[PDB]
Amino acid sequence: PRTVLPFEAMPQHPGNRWLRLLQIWREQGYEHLHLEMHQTFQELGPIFRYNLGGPRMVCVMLPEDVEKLQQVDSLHPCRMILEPWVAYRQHRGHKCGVFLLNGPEWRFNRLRLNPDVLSPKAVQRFLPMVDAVARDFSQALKKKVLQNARGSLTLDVQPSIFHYTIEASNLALFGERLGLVGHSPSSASLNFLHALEVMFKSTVQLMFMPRSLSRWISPKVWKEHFEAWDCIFQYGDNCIQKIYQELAFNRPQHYTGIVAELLLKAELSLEAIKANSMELTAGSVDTTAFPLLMTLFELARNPDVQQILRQESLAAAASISEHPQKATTELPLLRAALKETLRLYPVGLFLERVVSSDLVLQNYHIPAGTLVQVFLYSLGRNAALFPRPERYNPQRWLDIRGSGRNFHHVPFGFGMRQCLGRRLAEAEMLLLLHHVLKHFLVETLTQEDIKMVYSFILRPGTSPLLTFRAING
Amino acid sequence: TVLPFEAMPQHPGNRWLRLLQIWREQGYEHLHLEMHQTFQELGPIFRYNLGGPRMVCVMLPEDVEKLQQVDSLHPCRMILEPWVAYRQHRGHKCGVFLLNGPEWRFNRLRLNPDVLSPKAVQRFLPMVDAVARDFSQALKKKVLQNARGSLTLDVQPSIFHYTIEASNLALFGERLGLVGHSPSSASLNFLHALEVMFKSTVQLMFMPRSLSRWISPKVWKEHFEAWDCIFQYGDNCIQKIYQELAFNRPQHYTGIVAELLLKAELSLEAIKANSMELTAGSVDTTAFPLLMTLFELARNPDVQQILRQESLAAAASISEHPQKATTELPLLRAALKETLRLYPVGLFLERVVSSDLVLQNYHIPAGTLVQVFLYSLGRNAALFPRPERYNPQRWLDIRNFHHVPFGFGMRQCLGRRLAEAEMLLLLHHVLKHFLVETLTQEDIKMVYSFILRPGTSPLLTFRAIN
Amino acid sequence: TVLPFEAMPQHPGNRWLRLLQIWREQGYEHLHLEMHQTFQELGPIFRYNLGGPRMVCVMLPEDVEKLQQVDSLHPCRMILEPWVAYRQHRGHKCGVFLLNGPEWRFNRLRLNPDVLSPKAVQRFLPMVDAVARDFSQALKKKVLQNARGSLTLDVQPSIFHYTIEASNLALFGERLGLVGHSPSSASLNFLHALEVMFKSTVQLMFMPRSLSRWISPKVWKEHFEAWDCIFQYGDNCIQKIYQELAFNRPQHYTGIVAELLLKAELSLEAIKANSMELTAGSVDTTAFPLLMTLFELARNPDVQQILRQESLAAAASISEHPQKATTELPLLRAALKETLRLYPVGLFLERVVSSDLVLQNYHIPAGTLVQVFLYSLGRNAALFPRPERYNPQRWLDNFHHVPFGFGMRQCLGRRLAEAEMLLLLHHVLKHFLVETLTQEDIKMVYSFILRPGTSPLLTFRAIN
Ligand code: HEC
Ligand code: HEC
Ligand code: HEC
Ligand SMILES: Cn1cc(C(=O)N2CC(Oc3cncc(N4C(=O)c5ccc(Cl)cc5C4(C)C)c3)C2)cn1
Ligand SMILES: Cn1cc(C(=O)N2CC(Oc3cncc(N4C(=O)c5ccc(Cl)cc5C4(C)C)c3)C2)cn1
Ligand SMILES: Cn1cc(C(=O)N2CC(Oc3cncc(N4C(=O)c5ccc(Cl)cc5C4(C)C)c3)C2)cn1
Repeated sequence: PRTVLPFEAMPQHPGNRWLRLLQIWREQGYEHLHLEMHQTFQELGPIFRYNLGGPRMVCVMLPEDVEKLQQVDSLHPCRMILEPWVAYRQHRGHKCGVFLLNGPEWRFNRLRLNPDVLSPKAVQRFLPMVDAVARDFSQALKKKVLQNARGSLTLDVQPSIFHYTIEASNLALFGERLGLVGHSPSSASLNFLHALEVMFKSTVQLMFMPRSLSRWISPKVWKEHFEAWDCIFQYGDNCIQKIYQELAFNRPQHYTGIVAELLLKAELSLEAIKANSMELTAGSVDTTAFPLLMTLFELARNPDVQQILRQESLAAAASISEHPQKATTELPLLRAALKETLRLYPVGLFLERVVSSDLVLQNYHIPAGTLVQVFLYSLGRNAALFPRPERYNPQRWLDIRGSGRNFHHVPFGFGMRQCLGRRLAEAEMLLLLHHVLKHFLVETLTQEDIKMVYSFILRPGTSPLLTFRAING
Repeated sequence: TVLPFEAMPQHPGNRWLRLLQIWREQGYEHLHLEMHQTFQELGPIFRYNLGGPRMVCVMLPEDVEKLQQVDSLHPCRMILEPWVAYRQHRGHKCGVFLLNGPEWRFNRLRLNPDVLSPKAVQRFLPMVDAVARDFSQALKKKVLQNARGSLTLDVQPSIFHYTIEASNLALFGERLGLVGHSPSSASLNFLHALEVMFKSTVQLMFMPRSLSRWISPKVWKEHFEAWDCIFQYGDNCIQKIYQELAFNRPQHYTGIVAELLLKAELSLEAIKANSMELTAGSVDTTAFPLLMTLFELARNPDVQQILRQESLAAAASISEHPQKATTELPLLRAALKETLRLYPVGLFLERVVSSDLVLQNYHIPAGTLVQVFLYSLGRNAALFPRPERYNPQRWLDIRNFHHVPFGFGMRQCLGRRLAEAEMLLLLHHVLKHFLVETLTQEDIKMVYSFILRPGTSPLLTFRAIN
Repeated sequence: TVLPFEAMPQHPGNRWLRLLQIWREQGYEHLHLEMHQTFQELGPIFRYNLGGPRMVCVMLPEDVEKLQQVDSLHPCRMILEPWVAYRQHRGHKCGVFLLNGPEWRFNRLRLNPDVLSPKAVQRFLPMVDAVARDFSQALKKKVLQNARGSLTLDVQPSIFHYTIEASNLALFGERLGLVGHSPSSASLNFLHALEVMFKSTVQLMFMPRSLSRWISPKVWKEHFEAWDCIFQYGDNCIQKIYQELAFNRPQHYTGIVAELLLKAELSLEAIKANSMELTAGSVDTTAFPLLMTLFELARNPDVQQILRQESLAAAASISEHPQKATTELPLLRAALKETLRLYPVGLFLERVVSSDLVLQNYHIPAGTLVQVFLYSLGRNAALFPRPERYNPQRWLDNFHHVPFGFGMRQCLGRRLAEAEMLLLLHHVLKHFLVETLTQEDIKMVYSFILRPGTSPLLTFRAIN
């Protein structure tokens, strides 16, 4: 006859919003947030409350509490809206994308976005496009590799992977090749990458304090943040202005990208398409690129795992060449290697929901209005949910059909508000890795675990030196 | 009966208020719209208060006819003091634009056979054609890599690198590798140097050296630093061809400047001066009406398709004989006449008249500067029916002096024929492979910065024809 | 009757006036002309007032022959204090140039078989040849696009990117893609780092650590920042090959450094140190006499055509077997000897003598620094008739040719530099005529190495 306890009975985080914000001002970031939160779960248990003074905040981990959170997902799930991002759009007179929307406005936008961005039918249309970029990546790498006497190229792949994600995402969204794969990076691509870096750095700085504090504590950080958005929006509008003009004179019969479908359907206003198209263009660069580099590293660290994946990719090489759409079903262990990477290195770190109805999490009453934050780092590294958590084991995802481990894999979220660019990111990662495995051996002397850094998204601190050795002629 | 010079409507402006506005705004970007409004208010003729020197402003072709008859064996122009100041300073000879009297005529008569003449045009036409061919080829390559089989972009950077490439090949017989590749540091710094020099020319153009030396001392340094980059690029070209020709005198045609150096009718210093005037002079002037033709064809698809049909039928004869492009493409030649009617890069035709004359029944004395305004002339509804209508056919239906964007007589633009060939051939190869399109259906705001240039470059879609 | 050390003519200038001009002018650009004048006015031998330490300046090959006879098992060099200072600071081992005694001999004998030896030269010769072939091929492409079938340019940037490419391929078996393409940020920053290091070497060289600490404190930072860039580029090179070889030991030849790492006769730290000396050392040194050969051939068309006829006849055998380039081209090898006679990159040969010796009938005691001046030596009218004449034939008609030094301590990159020069020149002569109106001698500038002040405008005219 176990009694449900009140919200206040919950272990409280030893910290405070004030020390945190002064420290964030001093250090100009919160690079150690994941290790601070991870330690607190190791000390306080699977559930703890954060003292935001007035607002209630619950920190959870464990699929257990994710299932219950999905149960309370209303027809309009809520998320703690990102004030500095909203501040920019309100300033320059822009509409908000799905991520920065809540309530009916979010649902209207999402339902018109899902069929052309997330849906399986859409994935079958852009899969061959993404495949062509992935094919061009390995073929350019092969060209560089064969010019060296040892038939291998040792390098920092990070710059190439970013220019791959920019190229593949541009082709999938707009049906336009930027010429960044296999060539020198452009001023446009480098300034965009840098603008995204500055935007996230300044997001972390203006994030954990009210506009009443950040207006005088960090006035320079606001200008810095808005200048970063000015560059992000310059690049993004250039994209949309090109496709909008092209489609105005000729409505193509064939598939020419995601955004072409949205503009042709005209279910959303030009302003709403512009807003959501901006979220997709900018959003697909830093997010897909970091777990891709981590998969390449983890495979260079685990040659045993790498060779299992290579054998799969080489056997299924023929069918995928004919129908690139087969890559989804034909490569289970490579799909599972991405699940393993997103467990160890979750680039999204948290799943947040301002809960709309009272609920019970870990025998504590969580009232309506509480912001429930699921910590994907602690959830993934938990030894009880994942045996030998530190082991890179893609096999742990194969025979879990009826293991009740449905909520073990949540790096893209859950329900209606789950990541829109989930399917596009997965396709970009699968296909790059498939074509790399077919032609090269990934190697490294850097066996040491990479220190992750929190800069809005969980990114590695250092990029390791990866050797790409040619297999065949 | 005959009205005095003073009886003329006078411009409401001031020789000082304009001088201070140029000081404050660092340019006179709206000069064309200011002059156009004044003709709409004061009539076809008005005088400008220069506070001593006489200045007349005209806009009629009957006055353009009166001005050519009073042109001497040595036509006179108001010499550009800041440009002359730089050449005096660094010890350079003056090119045909900055010369007057016998020195101009000696230089011009040795320049015309190799630069302007029809026989010269037949020699560099195949050279220019190769660059134009390489432009569309590179554009096609970029276009075909996109899913919609089209490339929407700001063409302005490409068109400038085309004019630099085509002009370099025509003058020096040297490919710079700017067409279909990434712009070089040399080309970008040259383009920028030209923009500054043009900007700083306007800033010192309307005030005497006596005022501009203490009012705008930084603008003089800025202007001379700009010329230092322009002359650095130009001399590099000259010292390459001069060394190449010193060891081997080629049998075949290897450019305009090669002919001038081989003939040796003009001193090395005179060739250097005029060669500088051709290299620098061909980059911006040709590029602006080319972009305007591309835009005007993207807003007039009806006109564009008429030109395309002409270019596609005459495609074969121009492929075997590029020199046939001149006679085989009349409508496309007339479309350029139409770009220059509405968008005159030269804006004005100036002459310091040598003898008294009577323009619009007003006495214009000798020594009076006569300034023809090409913007207003081309926008006169009586001379050009529906003047704000891109109708290249209006140059075919003809039943004289209506087309003067390059000037008239002996002093007419020395680059007229090379510029025409560069425009005519780029457009021919673009029409054969692409459809030019734009949602920007609004007239571009033109900017005066010594030459009439567009303020904004529109977004042009180049759709592959098949 | 042998005279004492003190009886020798003394250099007129004091060490302090020289030290103050190096402070003021931020270099010693006229050193070669100052030393040349002193040999002209004093004789073939003169001592330098170091205010205690003994220093002898020689210019005759008869004296080189003698300086060699005392060399000993471990020849001693006047160690370059600012270079050693950087290594000691960042915790690096010293390369064979900055080493002395047994440590130098241990390093040298493990380096000679894979860097200097004839068997090694036969292994990297085809590699270097491929880069030289790519250079002329790229130049031909640019040349043929011009109406006069010629390209007039400043070759200096291309020659430097050739030496960087060829040396990288020979040492690491890696193509950087610098030949026939646009220069990279890595290559430009490296070139600039080497320039700043050689300039700040001269600035800190002629004064001790004590004076340079307060006279030129900014110059030390400048010098160490330059080395930081040189070492960044060099470690990137070695980190790549070390990782590649760790997973696969290649059966075929994949460069000089691959052999050193596979043999593992030297410690990783010693390989790192010597590999740094080879990577950085092969850029400026080889590039300056190469540009000087191209210039001297553009002013001597008569000599150029003699070399062209040789290169065109021997074109077939060198195409099949590139390793034949060494023996098949005697006049072209002699043209390099001729360029290094007039324009010696490494102006001096220095030795701190371990035993007493006699030079020009003067007693030179043990401990004495003996500096051979290669500029005056190669400009002596008695050893070389009509010395100003660029005549490679003189080398065909006994210590006369010593631009790489002598004995055990002679230039390690001597045979790699020769191969890089010979082959580039062979492929240029085959396809182009080198021409110039600049018929005036280039003013040389001492910047640790003897480099030209100005790069002339050279026309490369296609033959067919
Ligand atoms: C195409 C752009 C894009 C890419 C690529 C992308 N995302 Fe997202 N993601 C979104 C959008 C849009 C949302 C907003 C969800 C909403 O409110 O509808 C989102 C939301 C999320 C959320 C929170 C969802 C929730 O239920 O709270 C997570 C976690 C997430 N993304 C993780 C990722 C990860 C992991 C990757 C790749 C490694 C990724 N995303 C790549 C567009 C992107
Ligand atoms: C290759 C060089 C070059 C090009 C290209 C060039 N010009 Fe000229 N232009 C000149 C020179 C030189 C003069 C001076 C001629 C003289 O005094 O003998 C000149 C003079 C003029 C004049 C004054 C002529 C007069 O009679 O007063 C006008 C107007 C003119 N150019 C218009 C143009 C236009 C319009 C274009 C292109 C659409 C153009 N020019 C392109 C070299 C050039
Ligand atoms: C691959 C690198 C490399 C290149 C290229 C190179 N050197 Fe050397 N050089 C060295 C090294 C290493 C030493 C040190 C030799 C020692 O201490 O044993 C050296 C030493 C020398 C010495 C002193 C020899 C002595 O006995 O005193 C001279 C002289 C010299 N080099 C001249 C040259 C000249 C001239 C060139 C170019 C034309 C050149 N080097 C190119 C690596 C190089
Ligand atoms: C306490 N805290 C909350 C968060 C948080 O809300 N998120 C989601 C972040 O990761 C993400 C996952 N997917 C896409 C993203 N995006 C981007 O990277 C991006 C860039 C520019 C725009 Cl205009 C929109 C986006 C979106 C939002 C689309 C972020 C992690 C981080 N820390
Ligand atoms: C009240 N006012 C008079 C003018 C005027 O004199 N002109 C002529 C300007 O247009 C032009 C036409 N053709 C060639 C040109 N050139 C250039 O663009 C150019 C650039 C560098 C040099 Cl070193 C020489 C020239 C020349 C002069 C050759 C200009 C318009 C402008 N405003
Ligand atoms: C009174 N004085 C002595 C000298 C002197 O010792 N030398 C040798 C200099 O020329 C040379 C010949 N060969 C190779 C060289 N190198 C370089 O250029 C170089 C550059 C960077 C490094 Cl990390 C090592 C080297 C080495 C040392 C390899 C220099 C001239 C100069 N002035």
